[PDB]
Amino acid sequence: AQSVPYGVSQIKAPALHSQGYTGSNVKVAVIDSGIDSSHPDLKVAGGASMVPSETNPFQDNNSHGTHVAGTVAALNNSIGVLGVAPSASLYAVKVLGADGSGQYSWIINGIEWAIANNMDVINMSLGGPSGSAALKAAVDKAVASGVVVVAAAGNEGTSGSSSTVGYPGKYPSVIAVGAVDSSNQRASFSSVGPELDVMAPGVSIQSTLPGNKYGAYNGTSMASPHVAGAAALILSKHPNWTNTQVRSSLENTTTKLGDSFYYGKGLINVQAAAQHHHHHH
Amino acid sequence: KTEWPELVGKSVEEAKKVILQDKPAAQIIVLPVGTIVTMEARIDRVRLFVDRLDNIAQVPRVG
Ligand SMILES: [Ca+2]
Ligand code: NA
Repeated sequence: AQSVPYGVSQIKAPALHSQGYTGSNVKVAVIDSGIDSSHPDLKVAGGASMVPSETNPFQDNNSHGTHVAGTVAALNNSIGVLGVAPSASLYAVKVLGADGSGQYSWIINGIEWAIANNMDVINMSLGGPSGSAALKAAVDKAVASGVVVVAAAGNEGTSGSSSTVGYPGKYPSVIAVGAVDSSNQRASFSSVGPELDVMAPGVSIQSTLPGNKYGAYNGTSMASPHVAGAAALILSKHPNWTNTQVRSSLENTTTKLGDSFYYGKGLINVQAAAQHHHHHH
Repeated sequence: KTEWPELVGKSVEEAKKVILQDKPAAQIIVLPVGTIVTMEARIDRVRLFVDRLDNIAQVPRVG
């Protein structure tokens, strides 16, 4: 039997599934450590590797990209978990090696691949404390070209009144996603700052892991693909909506939680986002 | 202890030694400073970001 992880229910993805919308025909790039395409609860449509020494994007030697991918789009069937957007066209854009790290140029090459291959959504469950002009240019270009770009806000926790959102989440063109638990409490590691945009479940998130496994991970990495998957659900219901509109729909229909420094606009609610008229609940 | 600001500027060797005294089961991974990394939270992990001389270039923290 299939299980629906709590976070998929928490963002109200089942309301879209019951309306008939599951992300079909929406192309989502998971820009990450690869995706294990042999997993029976995933269907990988394509991809490319920008990691010089690991040229196969369908081999995930870390596990992180496969877990992120399952939250976006684990298949709707009688096994494993259910993804937020279980019919989305999933692309493995490998820019991180086995050790979880990549050079900025690899991340930028992956974003450029995603633009060139007409991805509708990018998820980046990744970050670093400094930006670069070239990194900002790549994300800005993806957004200018119509892609919804979503990233983990970072796991730097609080530092007094300073922002701890990392890059590329900290760039205005990118939707920076923090992490809450099942009670809507911010996770203690979740980054903070005026650049924090929305929150999603990021504590004890069950998803796919390489070699036909499943497991619970924590992080703003886990929160980001709830929002990337929600963007795919929205686009499947409103295929002409621009990225501008998808982003505003998510921002404008959150459930407000605490102060925006710690919570941004609050918890995404994809049911409300995918209506024509938007307001907070 | 979950952060080691006093280790910035020290060798990666001293940093590993000190961190393993405070947290003997730590899974230490050494990475180049200025790379981008996965944003999952691992309470057993301490990443050490090093400059090109193998000195610590960023405050080590658990995560
Ligand atoms: Ca399934
Ligand atoms: Na941002």
